[PDB]
Amino acid sequence: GYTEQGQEAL
Amino acid sequence: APMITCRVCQSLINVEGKMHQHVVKCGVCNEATPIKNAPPGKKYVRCPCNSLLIAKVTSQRIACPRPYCKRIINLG
Amino acid sequence: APMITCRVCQSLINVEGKMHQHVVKCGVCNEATPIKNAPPGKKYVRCPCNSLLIAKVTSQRIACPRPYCKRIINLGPVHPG
Ligand SMILES: [Zn+2]
Ligand SMILES: [Zn+2]
Ligand SMILES: [Zn+2]
Ligand SMILES: [Zn+2]
Repeated sequence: GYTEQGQEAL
Repeated sequence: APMITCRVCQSLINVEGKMHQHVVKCGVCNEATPIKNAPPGKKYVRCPCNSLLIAKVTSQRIACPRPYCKRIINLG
Repeated sequence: APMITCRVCQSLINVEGKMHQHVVKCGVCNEATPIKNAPPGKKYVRCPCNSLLIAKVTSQRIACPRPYCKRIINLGPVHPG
């Protein structure tokens, strides 16, 4: 239930 | 020419020689669509801005990195 | 709400918060309409089946990828071989 910096799959 | 359908603009994407990849890029909308399940411990997350993100399974919230977006995506 | 009229099916396409996109998809006919200029060196072509295609500006011909269509589109005249 944490928050993360999104990483582009590209 | 093997084709899959873009999840964003529904244009066809040619996946010849790319079937080893997890995701492929659309030449029309420039966004990515998966052709395989996400790797173990990860999960795909589609932002409302259309970006395909890859998150950890332990994440409930994902911040989009797109500079015009920066949405916080709540997954549950 | 900003709207455009789909040239394929005449339904309205809501483009609120979508002006960052290269194309928008009609929610009715599911064909794509470009809202930005094609990338440099490129041009858009609409197949007679209504598929949006992308070609190099130098291309004389392009093929539609839809398996039920597969039209070859001649974009201009050629020199003899
Ligand atoms: Zn696309
Ligand atoms: Zn986003
Ligand atoms: Zn339409
Ligand atoms: Zn066609």
